[PDB]
Amino acid sequence: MKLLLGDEIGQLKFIEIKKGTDTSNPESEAPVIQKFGELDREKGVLFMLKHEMNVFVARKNGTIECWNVNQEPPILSSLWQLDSSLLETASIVSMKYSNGWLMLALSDGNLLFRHIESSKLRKLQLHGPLSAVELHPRIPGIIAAGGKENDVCLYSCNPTCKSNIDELELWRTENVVKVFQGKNVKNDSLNLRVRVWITGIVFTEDIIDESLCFHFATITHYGQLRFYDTKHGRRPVSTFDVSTSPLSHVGLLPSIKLLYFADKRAQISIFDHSKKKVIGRFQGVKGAPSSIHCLGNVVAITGLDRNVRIFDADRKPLANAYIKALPTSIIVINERDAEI
Amino acid sequence: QDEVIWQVVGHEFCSYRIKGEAQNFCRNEYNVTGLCNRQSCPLANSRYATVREDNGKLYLYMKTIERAHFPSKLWQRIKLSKNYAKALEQIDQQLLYWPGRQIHRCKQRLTRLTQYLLKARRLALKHQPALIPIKPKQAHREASRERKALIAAKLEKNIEKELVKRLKSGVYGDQPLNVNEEIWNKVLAA
Amino acid sequence: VRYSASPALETKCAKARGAYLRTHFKNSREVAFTINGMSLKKAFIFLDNVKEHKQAVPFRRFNGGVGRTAQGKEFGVTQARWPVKSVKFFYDLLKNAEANAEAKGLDMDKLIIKHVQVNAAPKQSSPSHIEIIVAEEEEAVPKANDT
Amino acid sequence: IKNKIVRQQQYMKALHQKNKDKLERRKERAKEEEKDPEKKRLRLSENIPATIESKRVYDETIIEDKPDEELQAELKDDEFSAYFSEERKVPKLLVTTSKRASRKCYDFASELLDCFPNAEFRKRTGDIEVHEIAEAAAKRGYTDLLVLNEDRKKTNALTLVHLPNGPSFYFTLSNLQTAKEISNHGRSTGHIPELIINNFSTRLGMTVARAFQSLFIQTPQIQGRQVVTIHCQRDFLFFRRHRYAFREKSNMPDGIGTGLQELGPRFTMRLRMVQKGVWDRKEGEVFFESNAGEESDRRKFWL
Amino acid sequence: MKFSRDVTSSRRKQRKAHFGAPSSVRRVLMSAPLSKELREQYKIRSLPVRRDDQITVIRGSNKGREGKITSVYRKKFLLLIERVTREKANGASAPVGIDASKVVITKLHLDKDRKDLIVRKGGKV
Amino acid sequence: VNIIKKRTKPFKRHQSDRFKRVGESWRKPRGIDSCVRRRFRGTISMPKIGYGNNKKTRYCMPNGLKAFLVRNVSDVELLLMHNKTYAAEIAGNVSARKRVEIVEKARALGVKVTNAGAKVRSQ
RNA sequence: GUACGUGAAAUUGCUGAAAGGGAAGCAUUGGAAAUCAGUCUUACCUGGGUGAGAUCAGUAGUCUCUCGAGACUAUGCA
RNA sequence: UUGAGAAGCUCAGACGAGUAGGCAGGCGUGGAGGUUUGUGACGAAGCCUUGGGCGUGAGCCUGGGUCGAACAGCCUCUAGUGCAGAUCUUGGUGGAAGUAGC
RNA sequence: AAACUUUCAGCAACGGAUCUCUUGGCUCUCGCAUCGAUGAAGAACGCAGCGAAAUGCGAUACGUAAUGUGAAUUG
Repeated sequence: MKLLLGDEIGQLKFIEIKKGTDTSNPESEAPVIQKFGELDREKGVLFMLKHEMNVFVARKNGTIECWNVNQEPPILSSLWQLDSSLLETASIVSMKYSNGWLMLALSDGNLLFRHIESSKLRKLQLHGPLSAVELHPRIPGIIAAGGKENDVCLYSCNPTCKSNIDELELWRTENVVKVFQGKNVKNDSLNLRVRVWITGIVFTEDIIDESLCFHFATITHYGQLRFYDTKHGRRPVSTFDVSTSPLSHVGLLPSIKLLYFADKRAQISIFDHSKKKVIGRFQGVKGAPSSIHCLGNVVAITGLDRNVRIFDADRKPLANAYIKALPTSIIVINERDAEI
Repeated sequence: QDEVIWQVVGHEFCSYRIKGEAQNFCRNEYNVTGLCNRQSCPLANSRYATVREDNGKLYLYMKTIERAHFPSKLWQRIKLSKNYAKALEQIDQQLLYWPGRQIHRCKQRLTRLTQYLLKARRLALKHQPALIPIKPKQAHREASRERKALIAAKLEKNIEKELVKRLKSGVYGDQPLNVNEEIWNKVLAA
Repeated sequence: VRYSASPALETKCAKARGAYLRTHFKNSREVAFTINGMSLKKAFIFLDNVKEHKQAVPFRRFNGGVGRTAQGKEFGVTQARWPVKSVKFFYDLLKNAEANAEAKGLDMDKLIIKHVQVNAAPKQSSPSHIEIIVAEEEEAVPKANDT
Repeated sequence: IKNKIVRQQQYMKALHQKNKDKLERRKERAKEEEKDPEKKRLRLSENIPATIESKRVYDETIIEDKPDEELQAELKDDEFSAYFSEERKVPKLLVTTSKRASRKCYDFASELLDCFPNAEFRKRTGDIEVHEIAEAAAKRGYTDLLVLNEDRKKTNALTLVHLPNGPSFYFTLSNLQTAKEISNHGRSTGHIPELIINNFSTRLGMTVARAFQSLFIQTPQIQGRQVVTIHCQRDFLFFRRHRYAFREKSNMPDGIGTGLQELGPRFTMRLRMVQKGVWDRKEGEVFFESNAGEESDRRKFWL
Repeated sequence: MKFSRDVTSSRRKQRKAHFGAPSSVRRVLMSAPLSKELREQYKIRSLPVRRDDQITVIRGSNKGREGKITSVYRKKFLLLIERVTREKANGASAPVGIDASKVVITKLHLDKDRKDLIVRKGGKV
Repeated sequence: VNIIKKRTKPFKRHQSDRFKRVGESWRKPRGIDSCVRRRFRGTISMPKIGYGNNKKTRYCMPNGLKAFLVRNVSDVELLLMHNKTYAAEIAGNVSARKRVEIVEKARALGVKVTNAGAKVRSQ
């Protein structure tokens, strides 16, 4: 399988791992890599969104760029640079793409929306501290906010859209309005406030204004995955104690029509949204996963045990490698093995 | 139908009784004092009134003769307000003209159920250590493999093997101060 | 095997043992409690004198009818004898007491006998169990000046 | 055989043949090796005794001594840099204790402070938590922060954090001995001691072992000739502080072999949890958690 | 419960007729469950174990190791599978006894006898 | 009321210190030849009803709370109204997990668990 | 480790600490040494301000029971 | 004012050796029915303990170590149900003693 | 003072109790009627590939034939 990697010290590891490759097993074949990139700490990797084939790898010093992996080896296509004032106090917590637009949202509500090819940028300002934002993949130009003591609220550039909007109209600071703001669940079983700390937002509408009744589910640092709705109201439609370690990553498995999650202690486990229970866990991981990317019938978990697994829809471990460094994000390129 | 169900269950055998040594205790969920007394047992006493929490909010459970033969519908319920002076004034207005002994119990089991929530809430908000279990199978394995791994390192021997190598390589000034005058010349010979 | 002595560390010590030794129990003991606490090579020069009647070993506890000798006063004991069979067995053990540090690679000329043990055995006479501990003398480093 | 008397007579005679032909295998071997010591060699080069260190599980993160750049690019720029770079920050230790600790926890908390100069002792009083301690201790020029955590008047665990964001390590002390209990002990002095660290083949071995280099002063006085050891062996971190004196020893080939005298303490740790970031036992992200079921193999090591 | 006066419920009588059964009874006591893919094409819940079957191990420490049965050891009540071998100190390998109730049969060694048992016992080929 | 004991040294059957066949639990002597039965002075004493303790401060620990064997998590619940006159002694065969949940709930009821610290090392 | 599940007592040897002037043994009251436990950890209680909501709404709905009694889902949190 | 297990609660006086003997209440052991939404591989029973606790006592509860598959409280039924002793039965081990002696 | 004796504790021996089991016993019940000159019960000897207080067998000897099951035996 073709899959690209990048660690906290900036360098890019480009792996050609295949099925049956357990690097702990001496009788298995060795990993095939073509490593490059900067070896310094300051250009350390944070995120690897996947434009249709171009990887857009950001960095801690703000060197967000465009890497095309069609060429062997990948060669830098284009490069962006951000001002150092947005690096002084703020830190980068997200980067997502939908309809020729690229956010680079920061940890104080600064929303640097950069266009891909037209390069006309639009910055936005929001409420208190952020920890995760996301774009509605189906309807263009809908944002979701979230952070500690900043519960989920849906700022939207165009509230109606009705199918799509022209790109240059998108994300003007005059038209972004919150069409949804969350309302907390009731008090606890001892009459204590359910403190809110949103850590990740995923839009569940695939697996459950034209095209209303937005459906999404969020995770919390306190360990309670919560689903949501708009037609039902502003309270969460369901609350579960899926784990107790702070939940770090949430996402979809589009081939099972099902939604997984993860945590700090590597309880990466799929979750039945229909039977309201956890169905299966990704076993073998011993260490905090840093990022997980999914594509089709396979997933890749990169963890602070310095490994990259390949699990599937049926949580069967395919490939297991070692990567010599502390990774930060993993991206899957080819679902097929090395011989295809 | 009351002394019948006390000379059977109070003196022969009741499945809730606990033979203590200075007392006897009742394991019923609708006991107001916890003990298996005559004026306390919820089976003999056929008009009763208890207070017992259920998921944060304290309730009041009451029974009568005229619902005794309907075990599903036997106990009714009233939810007691958060204000402690309101709850006492709501026990009395529901338990009116009941004996003074019984209403005494409910108010005492309201003082005792509020102190449980006013404590377990503060107790839950403090940061307190983690009671984790010890395991005899995995502390007899450690003690077994320790002494097998302590003597399997020649702990003292590998210290001195490199200690001279730390000397002989010369990490200290040529003539150091931790060595006597004679055997350093052997290192010069080395 | 789990031995009876807190000493015999891996560092500067070695052990041997001998089980089901068809000798007497009240005769190897008084030998054992004499050789105890001594250096190793001296004990060899010691016990060979017992083999040639040059030195007798005192009989302290099991002193039944042991006639007085002239050399029992080297330790102050009235009665002593020259057992030869029991000290033949100890020589077999102390060879293994050497040849175990000879395989562990110790220093042989600072080697004392640290703990000698003599027990009983399942009767068939009065057989014996013996285990021995030989250890280096645990030297002392001079203190650094002042602070 | 369902009998017991037959079963240990049929075995006594079976063993006494297996104890006979083994001598008959070695007696005929005994005569040809003193005619030809060259067959003695091959066998010795063939049948070396196999031991656990030689029959490990093959773990691919055993870092060879060949310097590969991606290693030294990492650990020259980590948070342990100040105690490894040219600045040579003398680390100032803070040794607190578990809450409401006892007398038998406090006489051990003086034996570690014998090992560690540039180390204060501050008994934990009242209601304060470790995460609030670390941020309150970094602002006063402290580097690491140990916590002795007794229970029922015996010390069982030890956690050290790294300030203000460094990796936090939760060992458990075991086989605890004081300085009085050891036979032939010694007095310690004010000299800053010397370090040795051995057998940390794993990469995680060179993450803990740097956090053990981080507690000691980066250049010690040599007048005291005091040495402190952190010897990993089958994933146990043996701690033994010694005082040495070089003297002639003919057995070891250089002829000069020192003689050690222990000072105390004598404790021995496992490794349970490692958290990048200050140690919060419930609000933390786990760098490495100890699997108490995958350590059954005595040939599997993680340190 | 059992309602026959010609079956025994005592542990004494049942635990004697097991451990001292002859080597023809010791065959049908060593049977294996069929896989979920064979349970629907033969309509048979379980087969007695032959040599040279194609099994997978579900329970035990040898979980999931697939193989073929080398020597069905009817005496000590255990199968012996290919290449699942605990080592020995001397240098040779030893066979690990996997219980015949733990394995799951994935491909039968179909013969004239088995087929004439399959086609009548609830299924077909 | 301050607890008090009329005796602190238990009674010890006669000549159960010399012989190892004779156990130390008390057995009243049965022979009129006995020195002890006739109660000669200098010999050991005997269990009598005189050494009975106060009928209110009986069965009490030196603190003042009587004991109570709690062998599961719903045996400490009865002690909700009796937290100032009973101490929840956990039974011995209770596992080292079911034990750590009685402690966390008895602590909410303010009940003294006497041996909550067993098998439970805290971190 | 086939002297093989657990491995009591008598009984034997070593080590540590004591005691012993032709009797110990035990009982009572205390000294010296060793060591153990005790919740004492902290909790408690009292105003204002800030925020959260619920048993509050000069509030709208569902279900099970019996007008209202509980469980709820909204929306405000006056 | 709640102290109604009326088989409970409460107040006040006198009394206290005890043989043959008479009466009463309890403790413990193996099995049986009922009961504890009973305990148990995160370690049941046992065993050891210079640990703590209760009862006047028979006894019981418990901490630590050991250990490895079962076990207990309550109400009843049942008995091959309690040991210091019988020149007691079987087994094990001592002093006499390395003496008598070959 | 050391030794010796005694006492306490730890360790090592001895020893095989306790605990747990249980292809054994003991007791009650139910069905059935079947040894021998056509050589019985019992005895001796032999027979196994490697067998030794045991089993099976009779020179067709740790058994053949016939049927049935269906691919083992085992150190």
